[PDB]
Amino acid sequence: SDTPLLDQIHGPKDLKRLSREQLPALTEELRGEIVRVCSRGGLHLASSLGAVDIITALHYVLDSPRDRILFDVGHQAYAHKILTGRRDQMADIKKEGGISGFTKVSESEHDAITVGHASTSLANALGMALARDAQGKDFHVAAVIGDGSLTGGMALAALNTIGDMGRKMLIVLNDNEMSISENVGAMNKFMRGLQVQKWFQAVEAVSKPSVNPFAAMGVRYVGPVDGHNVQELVWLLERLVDLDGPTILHIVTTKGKGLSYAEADPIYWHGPAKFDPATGEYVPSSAYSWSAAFGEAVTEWAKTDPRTFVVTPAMREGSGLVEFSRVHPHRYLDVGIAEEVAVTTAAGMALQGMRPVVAIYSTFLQRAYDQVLHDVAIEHLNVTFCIDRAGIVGADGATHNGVFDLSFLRSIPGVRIGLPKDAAELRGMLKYAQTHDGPFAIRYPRGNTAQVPAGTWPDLKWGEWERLKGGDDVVILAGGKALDYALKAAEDLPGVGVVNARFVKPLDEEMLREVGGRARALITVEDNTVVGGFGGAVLEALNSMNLHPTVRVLGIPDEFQEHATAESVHARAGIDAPAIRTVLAELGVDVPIEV
Amino acid sequence: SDTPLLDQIHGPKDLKRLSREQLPALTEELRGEIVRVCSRGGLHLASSLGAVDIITALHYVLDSPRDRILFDVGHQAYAHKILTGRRDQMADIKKEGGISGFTKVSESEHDAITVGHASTSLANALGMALARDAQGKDFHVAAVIGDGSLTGGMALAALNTIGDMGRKMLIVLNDNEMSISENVGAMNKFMRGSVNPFAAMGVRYVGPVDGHNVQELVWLLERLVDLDGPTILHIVTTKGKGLSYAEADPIYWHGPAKFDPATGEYVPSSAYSWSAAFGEAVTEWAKTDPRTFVVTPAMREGSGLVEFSRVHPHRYLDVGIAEEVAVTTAAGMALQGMRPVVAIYSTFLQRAYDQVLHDVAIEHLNVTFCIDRAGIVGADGATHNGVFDLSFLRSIPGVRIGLPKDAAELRGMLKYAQTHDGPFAIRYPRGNTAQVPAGTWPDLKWGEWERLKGGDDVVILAGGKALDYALKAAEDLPGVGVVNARFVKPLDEEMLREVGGRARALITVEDNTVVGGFGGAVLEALNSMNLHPTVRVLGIPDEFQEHATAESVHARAGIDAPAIRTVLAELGVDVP
Ligand SMILES: COP(=O)(O)[C@](C)(O)c1sc(CCOP(=O)(O)OP(=O)(O)O)c(C)[n+]1Cc1cnc(C)nc1N
Ligand SMILES: COP(=O)(O)[C@](C)(O)c1sc(CCOP(=O)(O)OP(=O)(O)O)c(C)[n+]1Cc1cnc(C)nc1N
Ligand SMILES: [Mg+2]
Ligand SMILES: [Mg+2]
Ligand code: NA
Ligand code: NA
Repeated sequence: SDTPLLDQIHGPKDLKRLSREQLPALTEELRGEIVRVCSRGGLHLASSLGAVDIITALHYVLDSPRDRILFDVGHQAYAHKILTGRRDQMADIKKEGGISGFTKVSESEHDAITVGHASTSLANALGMALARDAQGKDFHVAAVIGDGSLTGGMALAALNTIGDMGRKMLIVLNDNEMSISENVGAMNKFMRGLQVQKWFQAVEAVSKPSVNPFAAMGVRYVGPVDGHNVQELVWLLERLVDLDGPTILHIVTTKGKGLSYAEADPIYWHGPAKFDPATGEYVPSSAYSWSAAFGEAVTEWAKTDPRTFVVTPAMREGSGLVEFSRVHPHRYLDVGIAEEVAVTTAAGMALQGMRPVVAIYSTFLQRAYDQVLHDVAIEHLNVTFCIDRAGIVGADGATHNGVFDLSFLRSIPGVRIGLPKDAAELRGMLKYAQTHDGPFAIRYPRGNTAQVPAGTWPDLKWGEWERLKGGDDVVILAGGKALDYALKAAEDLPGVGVVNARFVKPLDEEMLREVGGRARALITVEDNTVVGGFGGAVLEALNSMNLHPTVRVLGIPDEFQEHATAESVHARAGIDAPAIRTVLAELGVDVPIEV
Repeated sequence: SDTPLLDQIHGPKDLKRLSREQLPALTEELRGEIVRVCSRGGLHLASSLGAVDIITALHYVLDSPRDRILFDVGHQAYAHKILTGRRDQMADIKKEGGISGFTKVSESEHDAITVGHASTSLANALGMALARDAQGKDFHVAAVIGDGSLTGGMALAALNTIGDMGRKMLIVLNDNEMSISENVGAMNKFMRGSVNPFAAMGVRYVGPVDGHNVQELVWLLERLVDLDGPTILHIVTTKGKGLSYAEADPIYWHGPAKFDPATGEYVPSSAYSWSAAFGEAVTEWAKTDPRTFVVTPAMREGSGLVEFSRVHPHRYLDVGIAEEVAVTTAAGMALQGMRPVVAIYSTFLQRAYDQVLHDVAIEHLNVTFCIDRAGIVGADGATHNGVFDLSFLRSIPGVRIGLPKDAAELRGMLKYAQTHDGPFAIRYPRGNTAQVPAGTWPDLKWGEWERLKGGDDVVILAGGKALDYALKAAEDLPGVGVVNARFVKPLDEEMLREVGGRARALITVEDNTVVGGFGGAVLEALNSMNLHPTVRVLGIPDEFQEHATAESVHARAGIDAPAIRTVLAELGVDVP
């Protein structure tokens, strides 16, 4: 066996039987284990490699699950799961029926919070410490937060409250100067100039038998220290966790520590495809994503429109903006993991005559709901939202599935919503949004679409649908990914109409009135919750027109969807092509049988 | 005339004709003018009094509207409106058809941002500075933010980006140690006591300086506004400065009722608000439930928690103006076995949408939301009307939603929520309700409605404020049924099926947008049951509602009792 130490560790109690001098050897086994787990592709390799040493030290010193160790985001906690009885389950992590890619309360007593969205650890830790003190209990509360997650407003504000309440708790700042891209913000720049302190060999331990970046927060500050010296981290944690009041332990780590390729390019290796651990060679993504189609379109658009300015909250790579940031460096802004700041900054740009585009994932746009409503929509400002990862994202699970934007955006006055069927329609909607008054939202899924030639800029009338298949008996209304399912379902069914409902706000009132009055039954399909989304919009509009056709609303049920493939989620939610054919048969359509 | 200087000032151009030695006298005229404007009651007196001197200095030094002066919240900007051509309109501020109580872009070229929610000034200012630099322009950007607004996460994160970008802009920190209550947070504690509190932000820091020395502020502003990079000018002000009563009690005089400026005597609001009913109920409940813990984001007074904070000091938390922190902190409490209650206005709960969804609902945690100012709030206008919570909460899995018809039903819903698994939301309007005896704790079945008036021809479904309209509308109409639809999630599926199948027409009424709210929920449920009755969905239209009385908004939205009777007549009901 390659891992003699790890073979005997089934939980933190087994870990504590090791001597402090054996801990370096254990971190090497953990790093080799994480590399093998991630070699199949699609996992958070570089972040978990960087956090191996602090996670080992935390479980050696603290007594989970009696003590609570909280991970911000949770993508860096693979070593945590390996050390808490889930080593064998790492083979199926993020697979349907397997363990989650992040810490999850229902999965283990050792997982203190369910995370995926960033910056929630500090407020959660405060709540647990206040609950502990209210109950007269005496356990440790520790939170691990990265330098990227620290840029979030809810982390900065929670720290302000944490310093005010002054309760016992430990915050480990896992500082690797990386978010997904290089980290941004003034705090990241300030901490670059902080010198590393040596405590255990013991210069700093002798000095206290030099500035606090959080001095105004009233929090004890220790560091920066070497985040990969596991014995020194143990030594420090033993001497900090029992002190009065809150403490920030600032550690410095190398993202991807232990794998040379990952250390050299921590951006790609944040989430690598299938790779060879011995060579670092990986399977390239030869596909053409919606993200790439958007990036090509907006990079092209900004060449002739000097008012276009793109803002992302820390997702330059995911939203497809790498080339844009290089071609238009003076029209690009990364606000860090602060969706709230991205939207309101764009509002200010629009007030001064710019045409800002907020690139943002559907699940992360949830963080900026009030900024869209209050800061953009009240004055009907020229902010365009290009919303990636719309609908089910799959393996990332319930914390990341963007199945709510058709509901929460639709109830905001003046926010137009479009679903492009292909890259040409995406360009048509982007062109319309950048040349018309008020806010526009354009949402598209994780996945691929065909490339279109440069200079593809069709004119479309916002709010008009397009019929794609003839038929007046039963008509399917769907856009985007749901439309692909609908066209596939009706592929061999003449008389089943299919309408590209490419606009959710406004609806095509004229076409819906005609189709709703002439059809005996309608089917709406959406990659979104059935609650208050596109189907609800159709029912509201039909009711206003006093039309009462039979309507089958297909979408994601009112339940969070666990990690699985999007195809599996959609099959069980009942919106894929076989499920639509089943509904068509229920409505009396002559659907061929399989026997 | 008592205001010889102000009589000649119709804009910042006129203001600059004064000498620097005349500016102290001008601030006195401004303070007296603001006192008279607010003497009719219902306005933001103490905040605008405290900001008189910095606003005068800013308009004396800067060149609005070419330069952009941004106010956070905007409630402190009465002197700004008086100095920018709206002095005469101050008589009708917050009245229907008058000017807004906050700065509003459509109202004046001098109003750089439309505000009401706090902490948006810094991100807005950054966007304007980046837009200016991208266009090659050279005007000043200045933001005025209070110490309370600085506790918001979106202000702290925006400051982190502001320091990163390093663009020309001035941030005036208007520090009076007050929010509505006394301010909270570590920054407030730190600033009470030669160090730059924002050193890690990479921002130039000047102060603290006297926020009421108008000539010194002018002198300082002249030597700061043209410097490279962002600057924080930290000023210290007294909330209510200029009125002895307001300085002595800046909490009440933040928004005083009708008062006599010469005596300080004011009309005591002896009404029993929904806020007071909640405060009484939760203070009572926490005496026998040690797991109850109440969290507010800076609204101890408004949510009715003054007595609670005094009786249960060890079960009370004020997180400042950080709704996001309030909800996720409550989630952590629930994870450790507590029964937290988040007291929050509907409009401010919008700030915590992701925290409700991601941090509370995914693990179905024991957080109870007591949602005040639900529906139209009226005079505060579009930035404050809480008409979206029935829509955005409803699409979150596992979040139950109740609308209590009175204080007894509120206690029944609070009791249920604090003793059952998962998150619960209870929403009630600004306004009054009857007091109930101590020990009123009825048992109710969450999700079941209650019919209040017989009738099968047309049946009205409504809860809360909308139910009051519905009962009044059907007052003399036999055969018009009225159902207390006191639960929006879940709906009473059994009663909706029976009523939807037997009635010729239904009316839904809600103090909420018609888009995706209660009416939408009824239509979705009816469609799932393949029932197709005639339905009239009544609610707030898909348009922001300007400041007016709630009754006026409801009359024009079509949900008050006369409007419902008109719909009943359209449905064939014999209305006299
Ligand atoms: C699987 O998706 P993903 O992109 O890898 C993921 C896990 O979703 C993350 S991880 C991440 C970077 C976090 O940076 P840190 O410095 O905290 O962590 P690290 O350097 O990796 O140890 C961001 C921006 N997001 C995206 C993100 C953005 N905004 C919010 C509110 N939460 C997020 N979590
Ligand atoms: C008319 O309603 P209101 O209560 O007086 C009002 C204007 O709505 C305000 S004003 C306010 C206090 C602001 O404190 P500051 O220190 O910034 O200002 P100041 O001391 O008054 O000069 C709060 C918490 N809220 C409430 C509030 C809470 N949360 C958010 C996000 N925005 C708010 N604006
Ligand atoms: Mg990092
Ligand atoms: Mg203040
Ligand atoms: Na626009
Ligand atoms: Na509960």
